Amino acid sequence: PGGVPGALSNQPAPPN
Amino acid sequence: GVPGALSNQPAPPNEAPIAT
Amino acid sequence: PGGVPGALSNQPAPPN
Amino acid sequence: GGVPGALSNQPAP
Amino acid sequence: GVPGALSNQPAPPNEAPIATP
Amino acid sequence: PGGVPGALSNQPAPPN
Amino acid sequence: GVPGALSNQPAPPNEAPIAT
Amino acid sequence: SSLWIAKTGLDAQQTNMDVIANNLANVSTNGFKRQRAVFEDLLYQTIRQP
Amino acid sequence: DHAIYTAMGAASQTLNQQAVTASNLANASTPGFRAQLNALRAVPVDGLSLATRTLVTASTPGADMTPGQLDYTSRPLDVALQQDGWLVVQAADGAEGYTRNGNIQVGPTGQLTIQGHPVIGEGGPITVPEGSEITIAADGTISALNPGDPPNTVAPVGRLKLVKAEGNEVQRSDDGLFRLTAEAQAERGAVLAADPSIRIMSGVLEGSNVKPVEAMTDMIANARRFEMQMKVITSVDENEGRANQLLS
Amino acid sequence: ALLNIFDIAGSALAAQSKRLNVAASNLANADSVTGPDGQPYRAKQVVFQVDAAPGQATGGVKVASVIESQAPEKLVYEPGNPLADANGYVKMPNVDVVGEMVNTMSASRSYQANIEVLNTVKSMMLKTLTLGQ
Amino acid sequence: LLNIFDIAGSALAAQSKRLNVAASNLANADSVTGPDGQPYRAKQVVFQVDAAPGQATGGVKVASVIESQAPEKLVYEPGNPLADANGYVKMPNVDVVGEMVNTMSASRSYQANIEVLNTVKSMMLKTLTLGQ
Amino acid sequence: ALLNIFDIAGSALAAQSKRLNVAASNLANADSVTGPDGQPYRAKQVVFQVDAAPGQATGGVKVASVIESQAPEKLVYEPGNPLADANGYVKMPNVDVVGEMVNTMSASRSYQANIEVLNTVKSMMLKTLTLGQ
Amino acid sequence: ALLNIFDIAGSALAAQSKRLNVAASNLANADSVTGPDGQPYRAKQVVFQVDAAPGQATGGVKVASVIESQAPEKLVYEPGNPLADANGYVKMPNVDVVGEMVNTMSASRSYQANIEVLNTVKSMMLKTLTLGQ
Repeated sequence: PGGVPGALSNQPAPPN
Repeated sequence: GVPGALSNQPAPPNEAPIAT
Repeated sequence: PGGVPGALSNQPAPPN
Repeated sequence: GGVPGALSNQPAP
Repeated sequence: GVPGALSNQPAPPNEAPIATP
Repeated sequence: PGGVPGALSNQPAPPN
Repeated sequence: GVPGALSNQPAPPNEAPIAT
Repeated sequence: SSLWIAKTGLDAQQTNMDVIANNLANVSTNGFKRQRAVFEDLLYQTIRQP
Repeated sequence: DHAIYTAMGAASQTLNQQAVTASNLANASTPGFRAQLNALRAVPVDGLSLATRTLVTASTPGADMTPGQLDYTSRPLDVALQQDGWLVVQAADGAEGYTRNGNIQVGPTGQLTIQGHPVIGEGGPITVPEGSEITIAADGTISALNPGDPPNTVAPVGRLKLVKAEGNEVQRSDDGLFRLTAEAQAERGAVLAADPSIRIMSGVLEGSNVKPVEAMTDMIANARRFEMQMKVITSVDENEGRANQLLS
Repeated sequence: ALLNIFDIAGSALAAQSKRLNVAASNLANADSVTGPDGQPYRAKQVVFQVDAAPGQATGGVKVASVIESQAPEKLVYEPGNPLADANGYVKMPNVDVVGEMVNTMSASRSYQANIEVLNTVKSMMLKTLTLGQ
Repeated sequence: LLNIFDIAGSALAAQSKRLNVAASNLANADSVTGPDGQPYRAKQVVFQVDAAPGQATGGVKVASVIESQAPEKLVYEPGNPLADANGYVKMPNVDVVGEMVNTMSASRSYQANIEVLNTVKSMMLKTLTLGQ
Repeated sequence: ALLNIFDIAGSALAAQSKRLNVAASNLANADSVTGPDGQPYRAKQVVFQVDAAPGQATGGVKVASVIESQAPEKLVYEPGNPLADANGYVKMPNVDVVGEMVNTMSASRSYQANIEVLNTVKSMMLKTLTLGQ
Repeated sequence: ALLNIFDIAGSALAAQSKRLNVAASNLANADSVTGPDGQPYRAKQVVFQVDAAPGQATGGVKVASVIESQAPEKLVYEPGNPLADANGYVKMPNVDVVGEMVNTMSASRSYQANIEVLNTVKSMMLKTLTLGQ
């Protein structure tokens, strides 16, 4: 589907 | 209710208190 | 019952 | 009435 | 009377002396 | 017959 | 004539000499 | 606004500076009692009660 | 269209916080002063359907009770209290108030005052005999010696009322005096009895306790937050214009 | 019944103009100290109501009355100014400049929206007048 | 092209909601408490495709608003009533740069969608005069 | 003559200009010993009144007159000066420096705020006239 | 009526440009010693007049002349300079630095005001051609 748009998604995150 | 839809009942008065 | 538009009615009012 | 509009001619005539 | 009004008379000259005459 | 504008005519000088 | 008018004759050349 | 508050602060410190300058100018005067300036905050404004 | 009002509330409360900080800084030389704390509370607007708008309200949660630095003045009447200790004065409106200002003065009639407020001792305001030399002991005891009269004629006259109260039990009144909160008044009584465990130093005056580092950091933060809110206001102001002017 | 839009949007335009005028009057007197009667200037604000007579479903908007804003008067310590208090507390208006600027911007935007409504409504009335022709 | 009107309106609503969330987060960068005494946890909208009867392409709907799971910042103020047994007050995890960029991008998307809606409405208006 | 908003904001601009002029004149004469007649310079103050043309509704700002401050004139012991009194104290003006800089800053920011109000209103003014055509 | 405004504002722009050039010339040669001949640099000032070619009193501004100020020439004691007079003094110009910088800034601001006037009236004269069409 989709998730948080903008800053939170286009930022590297720990794998999970 | 889905936002932008139509309902026959009015929305309740909203309030933003500072201290519960 | 309407009221004052804009700044006065969109700032957190006193409790009572 | 008591308040003239912003787009009205100067209340002071 | 009020600053910015209309009058039929020119304003007097703006003299500013340094000493009392 | 207007004179010099600006600095010279806005300084206190004795009449001559 | 007037500083910004129209004339039929070119303006004389202007030169700036160091000393006269 | 905060402009008036800080201007009152500046005026108080200048006053204190003038008091100190007066005290230091009268070092050699015979029988001089030093002047000490104390300050008080003006009325507090309550906007909304707890 | 209503995010402009959220940002405007944030900017106005930033102005209020800056006013509080400037008022605190203006009293860096006020004797026995307690700085006013500031905190931005967040008020979430209730309603439907997706709760997104939360506004900002500035608040002053009590004051700061950290003691300041004591200036040693060779005068017997300037006194300084222990940490979390208060001198009692009769307030402006015939009531009771608490303070840290130990700059006790005397009048021609001999009554003790603080900022013009008479000091309250065991049995009502303390009055010293006219034109006497006064010494204050380390537990509130007051001794008076008449000028030129056997120094063997020094006798105590009264005792100052020194109380103990924390920040939670103390709220600042509009006249600069501190009083009991209602929740503290319900437990500790209307009038606080004297606390005998408090030592008082004579000859030292307590100054203000405003911290310059916190004030400067707060001013920088207020400036930056205000700029961010102005940017939000400007961004909202262009979009609405375009929208209406075009979708008409 | 597209003619009633004329009345609705005209009332809205007049009310928003009055609100903008009141906000500008408050802003221009933020630094005032005295009134015509010697009283300090009190910040004023309009009250918006639905311009609906009893039994009317939905109307435009109307300005009921102009009321003094509820806020503490700004106290200034200047016991040298000829106008003062018992303790030298000059009373200055309680105008919140940010609020007035935001109010001016909001009034202008709502005004422009109502103008667009009026324009498109007039275009539709002309097109309706060109129904069969 | 009325479905285009539905699409553009839903997308305008979604971008306005994101802008409002970002503005509320920016307001509360320094907030220390709420009404209940809990810290303000930054909000984030969730976008989802609104194509319930329109196969895999449709408008965007805001499914929910969720508190961000980034760890709360901690400030050592042992005198604060909200301080725990360790003396740490929880302050929000709002990233200023992220919120500013979110506001700017949401504004640009809002304007793009408005232009799309205007072009579509003009195309419909010209379609209304077919054959004449 | 002027539209109501134009008159209010222009009066605000003129009043702020007068206040700035008074502040500048005070800052210039901070060290003046004598005037043209032999009397010390006295710091000038400008008093803002609300020009409430209607009854208590709105109005711009007017300036009734420029008053002369009543504060203890600064005394400097210079017995050799011809303007020294019997005791020998020449009179220096009561112009405070910090207050005048604060006044200049405040007048400038009020001036700019009123300018922004006029600039904001202007677009709505020009867009009103497209309603008929 | 409105086409004359182009001539008026263009005359104003030319006059302010001339004043700015004179100010720049004064600043450039504040420390100058001699000209092409042996005479010092006398500071220049333009003369503004009201240019009304017809009889209707008012109009634009015109620069009647450029004059050299008759203020006393500064004298510096330099007897080894061949330019010195019998007493060994050299005539250095009487340029008022602060006055000329203020003249530069004021001329710039008046220049922009006339530019804004020209832009506005050009827009109005473009819009009047649309009249009823």
